[PDB]
Amino acid sequence: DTKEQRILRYVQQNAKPGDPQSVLEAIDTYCTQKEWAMNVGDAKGQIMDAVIREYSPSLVLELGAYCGYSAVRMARLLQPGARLLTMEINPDCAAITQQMLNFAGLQDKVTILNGASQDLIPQLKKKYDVDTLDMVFLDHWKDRYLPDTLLLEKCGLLRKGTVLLADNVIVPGTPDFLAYVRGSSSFECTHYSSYLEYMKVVDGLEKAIYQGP
Ligand SMILES: O=c1[nH]cnc2c(O)c(F)c(-c3ccc(F)cc3)c(-c3ccc(F)cc3)c12
Ligand SMILES: Nc1ncnc2c1ncn2[C@@H]1O[C@H](CSCC[C@H](N)C(=O)O)[C@@H](O)[C@H]1O
Ligand SMILES: [Cl-]
Ligand SMILES: [Mg+2]
Repeated sequence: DTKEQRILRYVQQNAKPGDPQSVLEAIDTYCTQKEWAMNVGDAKGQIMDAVIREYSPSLVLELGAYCGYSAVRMARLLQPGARLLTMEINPDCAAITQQMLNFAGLQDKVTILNGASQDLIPQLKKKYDVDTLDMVFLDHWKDRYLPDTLLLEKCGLLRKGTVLLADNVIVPGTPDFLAYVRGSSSFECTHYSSYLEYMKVVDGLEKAIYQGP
C-alpha cells in the first residue's frame, strides 16, 4: 500500500461518515503524527475557508486533487446547488479523492476530472457545459500555475471578479506566476502569509482577482 491509501483508510476508521469536519481532522492528525503529505493543511486551510465564505462561489475549479483534502474543505462550505470541479492527472489519486468525497458525503457537489489540467481546461465549455468560473484553486504543480492561468484566460473561463487562489507561492515558490499576476493590470493581488502544511516553515497563498482583459 501507498501513503495515500493509508490516509484514506485512516479516515474511514477514525472519522464520522458524512461529517466533513471529522474527515479534515482525521487527515490532519494522520499527517501530523504519522506521515507528512501535501494537503493544503489546517493553517492555510483556515485562510481558504475565509476566502470561500467571503465570495460564496457557485462554481469552483480546483487544479490538483491528491487525496481530496482541499476538495472536502471547499465543498463543505459551498451553498446548496454550488459545485466544485477538480482536475487530477494521477488516476490512483483520483480514485482516492472520489472515495474520500463519498465518505464525507460530498459526492453530489464535486466532479473529479481525470487528466492533465492543460488538456482538460479547453474542454470545460463544450464538454462540461461551463460558462465562466467563480473561483480557481491552483495547487497542482508550481510550473503549471502561469501557463494554466493564461490558458484559462484564453479559453474565456475568467470573468470580472473571478478569484484565483494559489497555494505554495513561497515553498516551493511560484516566482513566474507571482511576478506576472502582481505586474498585470488584469489582476488585483493580495498575499496571505502562513505556514507549510504540518511544518514550522513559512509558506503563503496568493489571491489574484481577475479584472477583465
Ligand atoms: O507539488 C505540490 N503540489 C501541490 N501542493 C504541494 C504542497 O502543498 C507542498 F507543500 C509541496 C512540498 C513542499 C515542500 C516540500 F519539501 C515537499 C513538498 C509540494 C511539492 C513540491 C515540490 C515537490 F518536489 C513535490 C511536491 C506540492
Ligand atoms: N497538470 C496537472 N493536472 C492535474 N493534476 C495535476 C497536474 N500536475 C500535478 N497534478 C496533481 O496535483 C496534485 C498536487 S497535491 C494537491 C493537494 C490538494 N489540493 C489538497 O490540498 O488536498 C497531485 O495529486 C498531482 O498528481
Ligand atoms: Cl497545518
Ligand atoms: Mg499545495
